[PDB]
Amino acid sequence: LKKIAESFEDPSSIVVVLEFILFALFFPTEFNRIKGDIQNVLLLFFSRWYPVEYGIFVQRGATYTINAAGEFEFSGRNEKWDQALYLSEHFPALFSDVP
Amino acid sequence: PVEYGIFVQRGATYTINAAGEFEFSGRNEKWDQALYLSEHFPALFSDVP
Amino acid sequence: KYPSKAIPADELIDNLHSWMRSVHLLHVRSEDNTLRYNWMLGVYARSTNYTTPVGQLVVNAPAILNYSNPQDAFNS
Amino acid sequence: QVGIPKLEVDHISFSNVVSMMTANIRTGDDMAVERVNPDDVRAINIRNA
Amino acid sequence: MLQQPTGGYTTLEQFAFTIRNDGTNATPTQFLQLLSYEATENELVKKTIPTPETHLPSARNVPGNVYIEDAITQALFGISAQNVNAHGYFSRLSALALPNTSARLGLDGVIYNSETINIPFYDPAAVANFAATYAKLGNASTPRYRADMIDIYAHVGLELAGTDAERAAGVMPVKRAKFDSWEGSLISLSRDVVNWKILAFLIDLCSLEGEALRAFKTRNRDVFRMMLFIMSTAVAANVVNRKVTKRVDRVLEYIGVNSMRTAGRTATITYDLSRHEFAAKFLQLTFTRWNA
Amino acid sequence: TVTNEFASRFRTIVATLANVVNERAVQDDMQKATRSCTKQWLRHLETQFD
Ligand SMILES: Nc1nc2c(ncn2[C@@H]2O[C@H](COP(=O)(O)OP(=O)(O)OP(=O)(O)O)[C@@H](O)[C@H]2O)c(=O)[nH]1
Repeated sequence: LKKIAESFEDPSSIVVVLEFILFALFFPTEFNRIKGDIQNVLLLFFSRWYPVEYGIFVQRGATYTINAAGEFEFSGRNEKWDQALYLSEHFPALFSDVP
Repeated sequence: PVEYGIFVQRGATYTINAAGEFEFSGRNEKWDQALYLSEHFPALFSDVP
Repeated sequence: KYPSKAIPADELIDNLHSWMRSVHLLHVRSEDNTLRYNWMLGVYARSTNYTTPVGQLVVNAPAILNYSNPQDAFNS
Repeated sequence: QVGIPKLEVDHISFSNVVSMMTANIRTGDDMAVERVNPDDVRAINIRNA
Repeated sequence: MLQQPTGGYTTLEQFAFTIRNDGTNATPTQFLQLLSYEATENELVKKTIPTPETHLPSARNVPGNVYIEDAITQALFGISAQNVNAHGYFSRLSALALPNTSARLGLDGVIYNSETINIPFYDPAAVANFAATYAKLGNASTPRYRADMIDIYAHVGLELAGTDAERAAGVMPVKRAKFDSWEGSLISLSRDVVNWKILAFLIDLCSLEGEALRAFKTRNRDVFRMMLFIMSTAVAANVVNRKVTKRVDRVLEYIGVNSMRTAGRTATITYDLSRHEFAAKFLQLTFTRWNA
Repeated sequence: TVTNEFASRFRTIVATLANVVNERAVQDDMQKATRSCTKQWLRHLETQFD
């Protein structure tokens, strides 16, 4: 991802989030390739707009790794996601879709 | 300044509840006209003692 | 105002009373009996007038001040 | 047996391994970046770090 | 592949550990003989070591062959190493932790992703044992998993300076180690240890079991103590020399007390903060294996 | 013949987001303004997309 420097103070900052959503729609494949690096912007979003939910979400784990039997196992540990992880077993946790 | 402190501790605005009681924000915020169409009211004009 | 002699109880009571009326701590009341309100961070955020990042975090999401487990009050 | 370190003794050795960097390394080169200034000065926070 | 003997890999003459001393290749034990101790008023009392975490850090997709041995030995006794946690290639040890992995830990101390011709390597089962603990060196840096860098050193003291009685008691006076010494002795010792093939010692410490393991612990106690000595010099508050009738005695004070000091000095190899967390994690793991 | 499943999807997306911006607490008056303007611009993007 070409890095965005958004800090998400103004409501207008929602634009960047929408720009991701549209990108997730028009181009699901490429989005799936850059999704962790976009997760890094989404975390600065959630921490400013939903600090409580962000606290709980991150406390579960910033990332996960599916195993045999297909169950997810969240890291329990907040950390920035490098693209160096895309080839790894790790997944960005925002996209687990696990309630 | 004293009465103002006491006033604005109650809140800079309020909203009517579905039960019709007033509910003041408790926050000191500057008003904008974006709030005119909102649930919010300026608290100066509540006429609540 | 009283350099040499005790502040009369009338004036002390009335002044402390009106100043006490002026204070108000951001909070969200809740039904669960397990909650406690993080008085430290609440009054601290109030004192800085909600400018420091803890103050912002509190003025935006007052419910963050409620805590069941005492430690998680700050971890949040 | 491990070999005797060369600096440990008084003889002069005239053939020696030297580590060195291939063209792929390079050091001391100026490197380029993208600075991105904060969107608003008033949105910056200093304390509590 | 090298088959592991009835004893450890350390039984082989190929893996002998020998610091240079007095113009010869001294075994570490006959250097430890030179050591003497000035007891002081303080007491070291060893607390139980916390159990190392179950978690084994992910060995992230690295295409290349990591030189794990060199990294461990330089984070441990290196004269210039720093930011040992920054790259985080110690996690790579975890690739060996899986059953039936194609990875091999070579005698060179490299972790090949694939078995390869003309490169001898350790038996994969024993290496899986060794990785099953020492992959956790990969989380020496992560906040959830750092070792105590203060308490563990009391254990170091006991295993180094301790008499058999003080050792069985679990509590010894803080001691000031010393030895008649040559110029630049601590740097020469540490460089002579950085050359050691310590993975042999580690793999045998993890793989061997039963009486065969116990004979290892006695036979290689002095080796362990030598590594311990280099670490303890790395954390000693000061390393004075004493003149005494045209003979100089190096004196490090104190054994078993981490001073946390990070500023460099000519006398001994120095820990950055990262090397403090590294060595402390390494000690947690290595002692946790050592006592059983 | 008339409804587009894609555009309707985007409609629920901008509706969700409009609720998000609406629920946003703000303190500065200008932020209070850009809140409602953000809401209008979303509601216009919806029609572009349609
Ligand atoms: N600003 C602020 N400080 C607090 C609050 N509660 C405790 N402290 C401070 O926290 C410090 C340590 O807290 P404690 O361990 O509970 O109490 P203490 O160290 O024995 O100190 P004191 O009880 O105040 O004499 C004290 O110096 C208090 O001043 C609070 O609600 N707001």
